[PDB]
Amino acid sequence: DETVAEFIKRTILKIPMNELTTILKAWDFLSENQLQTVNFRQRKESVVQHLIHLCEEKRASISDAALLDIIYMQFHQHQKVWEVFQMSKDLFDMKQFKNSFKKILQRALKNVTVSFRETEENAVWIRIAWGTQYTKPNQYKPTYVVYYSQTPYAFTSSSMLRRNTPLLGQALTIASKHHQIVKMDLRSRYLDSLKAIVFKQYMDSRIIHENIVEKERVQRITQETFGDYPQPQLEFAQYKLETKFKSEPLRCLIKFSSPHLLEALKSLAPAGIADAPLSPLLTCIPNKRMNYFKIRD
Amino acid sequence: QPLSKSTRDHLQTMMESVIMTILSNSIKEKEEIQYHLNFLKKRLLQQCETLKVPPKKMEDLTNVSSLLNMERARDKANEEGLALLQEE
Amino acid sequence: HHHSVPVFIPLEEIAAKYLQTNIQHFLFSLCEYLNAYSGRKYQADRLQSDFAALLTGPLQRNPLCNLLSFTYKLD
Amino acid sequence: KELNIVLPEFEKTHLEHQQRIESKVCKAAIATFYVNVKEQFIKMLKESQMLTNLKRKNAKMISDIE
Repeated sequence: DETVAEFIKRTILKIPMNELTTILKAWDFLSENQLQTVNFRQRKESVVQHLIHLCEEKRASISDAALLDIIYMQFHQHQKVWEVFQMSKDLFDMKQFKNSFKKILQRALKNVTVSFRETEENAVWIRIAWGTQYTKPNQYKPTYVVYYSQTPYAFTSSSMLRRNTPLLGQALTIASKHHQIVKMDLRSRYLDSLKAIVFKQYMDSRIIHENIVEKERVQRITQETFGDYPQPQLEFAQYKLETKFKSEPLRCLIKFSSPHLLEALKSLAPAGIADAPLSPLLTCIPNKRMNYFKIRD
Repeated sequence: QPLSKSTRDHLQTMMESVIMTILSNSIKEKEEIQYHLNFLKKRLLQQCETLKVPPKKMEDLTNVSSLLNMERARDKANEEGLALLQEE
Repeated sequence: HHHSVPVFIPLEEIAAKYLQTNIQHFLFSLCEYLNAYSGRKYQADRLQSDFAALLTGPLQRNPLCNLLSFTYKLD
Repeated sequence: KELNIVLPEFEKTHLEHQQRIESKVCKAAIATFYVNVKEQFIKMLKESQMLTNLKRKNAKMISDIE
């Protein structure tokens, strides 16, 4: 098929050529001799044309291309925004789970391009390409869902899932043999930090400093609140507040943007910008496992 | 709006084909009848080029039929799916 | 505020059960559960490492190892 | 559409051509030509009619399946 061929070509173009070999070592769809027939020192057009030749010599399909896309996503895992779904209310099996999920998504409207790829730490990665009742599913607007066996949490990349969100949720909860499924308001791009947060897996004596008690108290409070461990890499926060003025409630809306949050916030108190004890709205981001807030009077 | 250029070229092709066919079975009086038919064709071309139509989209004459078939199949498939959905 | 126990071990229900009241039974129960999980995992990976000689296929194991499915040939 | 306007013009042109011509064999050939082209033109007009009908039906079943 030409569609799968151009899909694989686009995925390869997305892959940096410096690691394409690793991709093959992770893809393993093509024989190692075919890999040896291609040198990676030559031009990008030449290498992609040779890869097209290699995949056309074999039988190119959708499952192998989807697996390649999944493994590319694994190696990057930095280009999408992730949200977290919680299931609530004990026997598991991979095969029957896959069968049930596939059956539900086929029953969704008529068809959908679904691909599975088991990963270490029970990380089943699922690539889903949506399609309507009268069109083949589109491979240009995919979505990714990460499931952990026998766990109350799942991860989803929401690029176009706002079209049909309840469908994916109900399919996931029926496949997970769980009744209640909810979406907590927690959204971020560093997927590994989300993993850590959801599971809680994280001299010149002539100078006479004055107010040194204030400095030692503020540094101690900051250390006790944050800790010596490297804080999870979180990148976006937003609070929606509506509280009485006390100085008709004022409605406030703040967004914190930072390439490395929880560290500038860690340095605010030592820099003297904020008080020694920070407000609970900022000291419970890893504690409450909450990223978006709403405050009323 | 004047006639769409694709429609003009299509119509001109059909007039050429029909004039060739009507010249095929004509043995005598070839030159005068072919000149008269050429004048007829050119006057018809001028009339159709000058003709005015409201701005309504009208797709290529040859392909539309095929589209219908596909469209019909689409509906059938849709209906089938609809039935399945209702069945569920 | 911090823990190292893997998440697939159920404790939050046990937390609502006996974390607030009768903490000793809470700790004893979680100790039993972790011991059972560790024993199951030790049996599983011991089988995978040692007795793979007569096994004809990979074993499907859950993180909690409540369900085990495998195939074996004996001569 | 465009055809809905060009067919009456074609009919009037065929009428004037038939009136001006005098040869009986040429008259019969022109009549057969007119019959063939009129049949094809009305056929494609009908095809466009069920084209727009099928488009409306497709939209209706799209809403229904949604």
